[PDB]
Amino acid sequence: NLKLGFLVKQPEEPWFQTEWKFADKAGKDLGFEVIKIAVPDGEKTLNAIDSLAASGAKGFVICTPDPKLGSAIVAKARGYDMKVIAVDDQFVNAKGKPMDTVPLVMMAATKIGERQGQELYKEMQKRGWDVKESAVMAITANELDTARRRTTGSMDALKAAGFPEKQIYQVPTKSNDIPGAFDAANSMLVQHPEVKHWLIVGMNDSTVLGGVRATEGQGFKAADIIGIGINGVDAVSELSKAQATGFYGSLLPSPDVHGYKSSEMLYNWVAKDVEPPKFTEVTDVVLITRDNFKEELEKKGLGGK
Ligand SMILES: C[C@H]1O[C@H](O)[C@H](O)[C@@H](O)[C@H]1O
Repeated sequence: NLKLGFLVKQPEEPWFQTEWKFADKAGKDLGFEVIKIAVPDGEKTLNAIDSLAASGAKGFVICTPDPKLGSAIVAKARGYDMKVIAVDDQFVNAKGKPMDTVPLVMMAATKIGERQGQELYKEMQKRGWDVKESAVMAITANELDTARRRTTGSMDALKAAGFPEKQIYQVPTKSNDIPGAFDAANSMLVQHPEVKHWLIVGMNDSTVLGGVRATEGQGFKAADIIGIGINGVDAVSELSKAQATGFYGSLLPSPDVHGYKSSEMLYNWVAKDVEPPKFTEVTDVVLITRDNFKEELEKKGLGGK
């Protein structure tokens, strides 16, 4: 044999490499081979399905590079008698409305974004920054629902703790990566010279990291910057550095659970026509910082660091 695909939009992120590793484990346990394909754009996405069909795969797990390709992915898979489960990014129709009929495995995005804002606030308090010279830089990808629900949950948590609404600045990024976030943050930074300390809000580690690299390029030292990412496994190189930076820590969800559990449920669907729940929300989360990242990853089975 049974072949299943595991398609991810960004193979460069440790987040997806970890889903790939745990899907392989599910394969070993249940007796199936996992075909690992990178689908960074819509065209590679449709061509990879064709490719899956030529290898005899019976279904695939996918994290789409664009939620709007949902209809087409479903259409091509139905054509090849393949089942599909989405992992992390939900499929939406042309109008941006959720395609509720494709089983989805994903993190509790709002809750994790809210924890990000609660932890930003906490560290800010511990540093004693004066709120009057502080501000939040929120790097958003609003067209991606999962991303939007994390950055909105984070801004909402900050506003709820008392961070002044008018000191929250949003800036859209063109790409969910360091270069995109960098660009975005750099453009906001020169517009606010009055700010002496920044909170950086981003849906994932790469976005917060681009934001931190920009603050360093504008003269901010690490004590005046607080950024907390989301993914965990993606921030290990940052947290491993000799010196501390404005990247304080990351919220470690469960990519191991997403890789193994979406592969297992696919397998059960394809091999026993056992229908997966439509929605699996994983609430797992732990704050990893320079002080505990090695222990927390080893405790989750993601050894090395
Ligand atoms: C949970 C995942 O959500 C999206 O797909 C992000 O782009 C990934 O980096 C990861 O944070």
